[PDB]
Amino acid sequence: SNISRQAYADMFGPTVGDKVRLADTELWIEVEDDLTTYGEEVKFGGGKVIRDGMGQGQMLAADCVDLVLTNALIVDHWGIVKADIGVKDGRIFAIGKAGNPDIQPNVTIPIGAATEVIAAEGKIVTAGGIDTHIHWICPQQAEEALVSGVTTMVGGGTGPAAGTHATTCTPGPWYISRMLQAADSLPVNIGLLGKGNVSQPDALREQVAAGVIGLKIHEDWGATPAAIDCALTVADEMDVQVALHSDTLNESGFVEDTLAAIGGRTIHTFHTEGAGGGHAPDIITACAHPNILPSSTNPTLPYTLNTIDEHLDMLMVCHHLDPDIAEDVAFAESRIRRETIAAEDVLHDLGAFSLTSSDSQAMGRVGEVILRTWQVAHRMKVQRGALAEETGDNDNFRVKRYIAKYTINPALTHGIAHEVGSIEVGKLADLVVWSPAFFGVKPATVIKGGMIAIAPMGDINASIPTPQPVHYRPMFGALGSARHHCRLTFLSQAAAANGVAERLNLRSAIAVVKGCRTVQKADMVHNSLQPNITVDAQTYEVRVDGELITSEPADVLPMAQRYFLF
Amino acid sequence: SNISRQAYADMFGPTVGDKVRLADTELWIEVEDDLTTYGEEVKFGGGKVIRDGMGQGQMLAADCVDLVLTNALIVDHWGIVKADIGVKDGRIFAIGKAGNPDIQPNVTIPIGAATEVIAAEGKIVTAGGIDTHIHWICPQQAEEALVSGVTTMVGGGTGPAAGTHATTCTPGPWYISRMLQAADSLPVNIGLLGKGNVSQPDALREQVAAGVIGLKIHEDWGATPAAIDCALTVADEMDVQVALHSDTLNESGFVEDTLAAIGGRTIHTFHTEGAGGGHAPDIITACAHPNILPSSTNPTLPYTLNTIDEHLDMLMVCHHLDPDIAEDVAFAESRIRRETIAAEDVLHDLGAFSLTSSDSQAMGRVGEVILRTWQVAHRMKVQRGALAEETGDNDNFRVKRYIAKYTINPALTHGIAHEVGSIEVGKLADLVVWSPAFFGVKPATVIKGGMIAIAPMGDINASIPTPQPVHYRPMFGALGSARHHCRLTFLSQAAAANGVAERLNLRSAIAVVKGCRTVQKADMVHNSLQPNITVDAQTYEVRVDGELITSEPADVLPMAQRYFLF
Amino acid sequence: KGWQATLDLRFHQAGGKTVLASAQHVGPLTVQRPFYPEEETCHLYLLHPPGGIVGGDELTISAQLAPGCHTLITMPGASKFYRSSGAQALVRQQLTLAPQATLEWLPQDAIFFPGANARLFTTFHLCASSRLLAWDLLCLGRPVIGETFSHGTLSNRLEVWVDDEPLLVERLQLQEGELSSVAERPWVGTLLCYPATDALLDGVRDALAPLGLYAGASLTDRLLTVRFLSDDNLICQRVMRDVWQFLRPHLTGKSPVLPRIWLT
Amino acid sequence: MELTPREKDKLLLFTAALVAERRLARGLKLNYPESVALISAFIMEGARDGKSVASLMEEGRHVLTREQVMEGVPEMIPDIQVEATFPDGSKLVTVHNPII
Amino acid sequence: MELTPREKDKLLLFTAALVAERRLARGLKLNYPESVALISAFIMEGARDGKSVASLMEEGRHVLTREQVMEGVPEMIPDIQVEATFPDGSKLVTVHNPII
Amino acid sequence: MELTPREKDKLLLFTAALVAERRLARGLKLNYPESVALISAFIMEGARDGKSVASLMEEGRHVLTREQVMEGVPEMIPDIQVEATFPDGSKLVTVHNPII
Amino acid sequence: MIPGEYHVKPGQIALNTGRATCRVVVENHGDRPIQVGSHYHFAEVNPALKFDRQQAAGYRLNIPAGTAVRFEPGQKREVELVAFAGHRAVFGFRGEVMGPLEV
Amino acid sequence: MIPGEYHVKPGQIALNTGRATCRVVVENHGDRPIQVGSHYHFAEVNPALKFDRQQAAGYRLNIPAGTAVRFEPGQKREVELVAFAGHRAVFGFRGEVMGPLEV
Repeated sequence: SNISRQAYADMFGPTVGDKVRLADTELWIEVEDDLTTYGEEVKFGGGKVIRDGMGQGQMLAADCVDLVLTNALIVDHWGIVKADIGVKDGRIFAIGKAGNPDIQPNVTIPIGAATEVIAAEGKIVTAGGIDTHIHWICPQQAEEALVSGVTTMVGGGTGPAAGTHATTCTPGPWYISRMLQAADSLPVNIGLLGKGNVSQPDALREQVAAGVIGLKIHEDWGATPAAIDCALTVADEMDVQVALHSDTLNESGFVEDTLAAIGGRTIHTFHTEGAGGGHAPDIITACAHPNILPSSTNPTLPYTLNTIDEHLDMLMVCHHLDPDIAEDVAFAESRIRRETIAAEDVLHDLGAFSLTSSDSQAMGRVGEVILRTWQVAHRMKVQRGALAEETGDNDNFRVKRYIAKYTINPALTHGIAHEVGSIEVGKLADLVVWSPAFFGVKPATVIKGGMIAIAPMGDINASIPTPQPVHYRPMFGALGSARHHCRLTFLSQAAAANGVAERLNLRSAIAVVKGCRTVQKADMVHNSLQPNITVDAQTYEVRVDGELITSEPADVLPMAQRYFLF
Repeated sequence: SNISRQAYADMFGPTVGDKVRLADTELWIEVEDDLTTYGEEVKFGGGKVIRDGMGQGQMLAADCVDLVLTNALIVDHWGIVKADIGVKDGRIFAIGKAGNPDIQPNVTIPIGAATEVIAAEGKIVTAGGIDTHIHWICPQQAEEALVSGVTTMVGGGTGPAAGTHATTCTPGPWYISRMLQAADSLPVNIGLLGKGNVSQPDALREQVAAGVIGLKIHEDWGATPAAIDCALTVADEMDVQVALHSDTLNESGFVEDTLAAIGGRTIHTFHTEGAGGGHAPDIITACAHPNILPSSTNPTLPYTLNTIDEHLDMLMVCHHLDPDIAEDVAFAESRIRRETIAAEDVLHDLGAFSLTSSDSQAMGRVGEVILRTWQVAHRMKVQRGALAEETGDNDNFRVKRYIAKYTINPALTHGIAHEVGSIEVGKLADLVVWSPAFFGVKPATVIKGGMIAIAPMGDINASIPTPQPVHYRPMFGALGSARHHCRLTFLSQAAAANGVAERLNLRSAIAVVKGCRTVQKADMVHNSLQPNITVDAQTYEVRVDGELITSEPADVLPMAQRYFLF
Repeated sequence: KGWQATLDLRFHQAGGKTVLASAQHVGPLTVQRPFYPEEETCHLYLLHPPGGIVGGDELTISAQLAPGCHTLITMPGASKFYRSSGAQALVRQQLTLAPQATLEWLPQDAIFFPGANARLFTTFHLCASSRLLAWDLLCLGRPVIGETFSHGTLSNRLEVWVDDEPLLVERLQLQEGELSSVAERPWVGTLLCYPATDALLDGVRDALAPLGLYAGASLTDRLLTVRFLSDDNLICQRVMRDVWQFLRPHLTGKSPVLPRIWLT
Repeated sequence: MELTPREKDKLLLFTAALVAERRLARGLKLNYPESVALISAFIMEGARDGKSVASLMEEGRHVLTREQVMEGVPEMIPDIQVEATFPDGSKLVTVHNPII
Repeated sequence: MELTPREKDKLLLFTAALVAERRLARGLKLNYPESVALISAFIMEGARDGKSVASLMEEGRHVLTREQVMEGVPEMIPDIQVEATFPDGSKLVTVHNPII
Repeated sequence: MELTPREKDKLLLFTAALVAERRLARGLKLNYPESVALISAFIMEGARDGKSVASLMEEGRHVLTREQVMEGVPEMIPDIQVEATFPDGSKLVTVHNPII
Repeated sequence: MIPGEYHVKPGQIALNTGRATCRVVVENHGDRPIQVGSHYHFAEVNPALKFDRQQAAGYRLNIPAGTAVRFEPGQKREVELVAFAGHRAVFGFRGEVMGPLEV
Repeated sequence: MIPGEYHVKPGQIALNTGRATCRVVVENHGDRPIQVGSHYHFAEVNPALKFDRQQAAGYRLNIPAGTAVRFEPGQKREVELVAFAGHRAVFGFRGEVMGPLEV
């Protein structure tokens, strides 16, 4: 038999060669590979394939996957394929064709009695986003990020305190323990960042042994070269990531002194885009070093007409600079220039910037990491056109590069890439299912460790789940023991050795961080560029290979007003 | 160097001699003492004092406080000072100057790596209010009171049952255990009150061993002299407080018979203001006895034009008197007179009344204990002028007297003054941070056990915490194990000896009540007056020292309509 | 092209004190909130979130004072003019005073790096009864290190109009190459005070003594104008502050207390 | 704003009363929740205006007539209690037989 | 609709501003929460219309005058921040001294 | 009122539709959530009036035209389901291609 | 501009390529229509359907997966059958085989 | 009636009374302004700033706490320094002392 390709796309989603436009953007992904056999696809509902003896096998529970996402359009840093996903014991068991091996030709995902089916026909399944710059100001962020498609959050804070309002530092073993205990109530994987602005190594060692997976160096606590050196030495000893938010006052020296203090050791630098500060625009040059992992907060992504006008009050509130105090406005001269903001988007496009963090509720929006990343991708597609290394009339390479900015690169940076980060065998089943019309804006489902954590539910009293009002609600994947079993808490190796998990009675599963101290710029996926970038502090003319870098501000953006009520 | 006092007040808050007006009232507090050194104050945010090697020391986590409230304006029964507050291990470690002892002259609160900073510049920090008359009708009260600034709630109930709607009694060991288990889910310190209206001591002993910290004698269960005597004997044996709501029917006798049945033993009497009842107005005379601790519910505080008109239906609903039943309205003759209501405010001003409870959701509002106390203080300041023992042109003495009414005096009454009640070393870090424009109405933060419990948060998706809509949300101090570690459950000595905590698997910390049976009227702070008060049952002319006591009803009140939407 | 920045401020009397009625801005020019260190004087700080002014940037500040309004306008830091790539920076300040209005335009010095192609135009429109007390200070180069503004173009134009009549037109134009007007003095300072008398002129001349013979004060049509060239950055600012402190009580009847943004 | 939970509950009541008053303007006969919400919001707005508790108790009985509500609704509403923030603090207003 | 939690919060703000604008139409003097809600909703509606952030910053100071709000309210509102979805994404609008 | 949770959800939908209809009155082009809320509340109010389910299905396709909503919105809304309390209990109304 | 729109290149998709194929004629002798899914073992369909069931052993309907063909009462429909794949072991349906199809 | 308003009595607040005091002249040789906080050890400031650093050892800026002085490029600013207190041990900054200032 044979059917029209349009009918096949309607029934099972796009196959090889079909192009899907992401939500109201100019990015057209193309299905590179199909891992199924035509005419043997598994589909659920009524008299369809997935039934007893037809699509569901006779194997026992240990021989079949616990969950199967059917006919998914997997978009990931390793490719854009069409396949089914089999999840077993809360982890991704296999990627390929699902069904009953008894009567189907090539089945690698055996569907049995113990299998629950999630229909992903005509839907895009991506890995859960990872947010590595999160201010733990309120627990309501955890839900919000989860609605946005972010499943792992790495950051510090103790609540709406003065320190948390400015820095992502959970200071002290007591507050680290309290935040670790509170993390059990949030339906997201959580990693804690300590306070690294200390010249005494013993305090940093105590913080790391308390359970933080990384040390944060921030200007507000003092980003002096001595503190940077001490934190880097402690991290080298204890194998944790170091995040640097270098001082914008030039108090202890210029950016050259900070780079010398780093001394070629791996460090994850925020605000590398030079969106205001004493080190701007020279800090952008830091993206050319192999040991520097450059991130970028979302508020300056992408370049828009309204970007500059909102920066001053945001900075003043974030850094506790009261406009009512005359001496405070002396710090309002943030040295923010539109040239660096325009260059940041192009640097993201070229792969010079490897990460897209949030800096949530402190110069950054927690729920707009994926959204603003795809807005930047759309803007770069509109302005610079197709990339040099694109095959065919599709944006597959650019989509892979940008989806790696918030899925796998943050995972590699903080040493959690062995558990989460991408859709691979053995990874935690942190999946986000989008409808293509709502990709990057509003997911159709967020699967957290094999269970649906949050989903758009309609009226509870309705005879079906669809009727209005439809809004996002936490499902059984975010309830007590079920939430504890379907989430991860990341700890340092010393914390796992010290038995912190049982001392605090952490109900959630424990994952140990490893590999932070060896990741380089080359290890970043699709963002390993180390350009010969030059910038003039007088003209702010950012150049790579002698060519100007510029971007025009966006007047209208996709995924902004078509989807959100307010 | 030298700066203008106005600039110093703007930067660090008021210093010695400056006057701060409480929220839209006529009360002006004055900073009596300053515990800091001029020019060495610690401030956070940007390039400021609290940084590595400048305000933050090199000491280990065991040698520095976990949290520091900086430049706080501490208002408490022991004074109105300006100082920093250092909290360690969830308890107040010190009050004084904070900073780095290495480079600062006189530091008693060492700030180190393990220290989280809360900026209280230009803010008033008070002890968490204590509510000793709470009907546990719904758990939503616990948040509401926490929003109002009350951190400790002492009361009884089993939910919206007929008994709870009228009395604060948790009947029986089964319901006591269930309420103790449910208390772990509420972000407030909780003490339970049993049912004392029993002539058999064994039942009362069983209730006390179940875990209640006090016995409640109420008319609706029968406030007969036999029950009062039995409950007082049991409490004397077992060292628990007795709360009395004397019978308003004169069924077993007049107020003289009740006082004789008490027999000089310590008792905490509700409705002593005579806001309706058979014992009114004679029950007011009970404020003259050393063993009587007189409380007062908020609805009759202060005297207003609308106070009387709302009393009848409130009383009938509270006491389960159905207006649809003809025989029920025979109890509508509450014998409420405006003379006693007017005299209650003046008795509070003179210190004759020591406590201001709530009687929540049964003739009383849970969220308006602090607010109505300060409204009464403002009314007395407006009518009676400055107090006799006021020093300077401030209201410091009156402010201390009225803040002792809901912070320390309730703590002493129920024997929990060794853990909570005031801002002192060793106390639980139950702090409320107000902005002066919102003092007594809407806190800027509620710190519960060294961790922020509830706070006003704006948009979660916002780039900063301030943007609208701002409303109160529970922070990490009210999440699972973090909530359990940052709250106290009070139990009787017998309950602690019996191992009730481990039998019920109480996850929260356990505090044992002591000192209930020895507190007298003299032990009350700033409210130890025992006036030679006389009242005539015919003319209702309340007199102290032969002088008339009267008050005029308030047509308009502060902290009422300027702040609340509805 | 160029990064256009425009700010328009309208002040008026309200509640017995001067208030910022309107602050309409586009681009990188912002005004957050006036301060009131004194009774009714409106202390205002114009923020320039970008530190320097690169070539091609066009700043346009406009101020309008209502009758009976007293304001003190300051910047919280010097204005840096970076080396230009070929495009010139246009700074255009236009200030209008109603009758009885008082204005203290006290900006920080403008530091011109070598090779900075810039053009400044500050004009004051006054009535007969208006009161003005302003200065304009330029630092040509970086004298402490040795840079002496070898190249670049500068055009500093300053005008004063009283009832639609040009009372003073001070022009300082520097061409690329050596500079003869400055005469090895990279600090060019100008002081303006519209209501002035001969006693004020004598007091100012007394205050200009530590600055030497390069400081000259002239009173024409009641307007006192002080022009000076210096090369120390410490005598210059001290003299400017001293002259302002001497003129403040005689013009606005206020204490000479410095604005808090100057850090004492 | 710093909306307390009680203010959020009052906002919910306000929304319900908006529904009720729009339906009343449409000419429908209000049911039990619509009538309760309409009367409660009338009392709340009157209190915000500055009326006394006694005046509001008197006035709340003339908001909805017997012919403006569904049959049996007036007997399902013996009284309506509502807390409202009068200029002198929060007070309870009880309207007895609000529909006659 | 697929309403995210932020959209629900903004709906709560919209309801509060509905209350505020009805009370303003009644002729009352708005208190602190009413004024804040009214100004924030004005900014949000202007952003939905398509105005720029700078234009909204300028325009938000002319929504409520000093005589339209209770005494002391203007000093209790030094500034109002609000996140609004402009055609170019979500942006922060800060209105300084919104009541003069 | 004794508001059940479903009634609170319907109140949230009503508030969203209030936003949508105010924006439509302003002359804007509604987006996806605004259009969905407006059509759903139209169906709910029609059901409260007393119309039949079939009549509401017919009438729900003539609330918003293609020129009243943003480009691409009509294809983003293949159908709208909503539960509404007709005089004969709660029923599900499905409007197919509500924008044409 | 349609959000999330497809751009499917024109053509046909050949289903179940390289598998044994057959044609059968089915008569529905029941009083109600009978719907048979794509992957149902056609030899174990409703006994009301009448055809050579020996030939249909080990075969399913050669139709796109997830679809079902409908046999109206009193009709006669010619359908295409495709052989099973994989282990060729059938379990369930009427329980007429309950094991491998061959040996 | 301003809610939560201050009534600050007029006067001056003397800062860092009874401490060793000095005056220095700082020249900013960098191309960008340098902001130095009140409690920063002035002997360990940005090397672009030029002054007698031997004289400034053990001193901080004599300015109100939480403020910072700004040195514009190519300028020359006279600033007031006040000696450290307490144990007089400095840790951090550039790590040029890392211990007590005396002995």
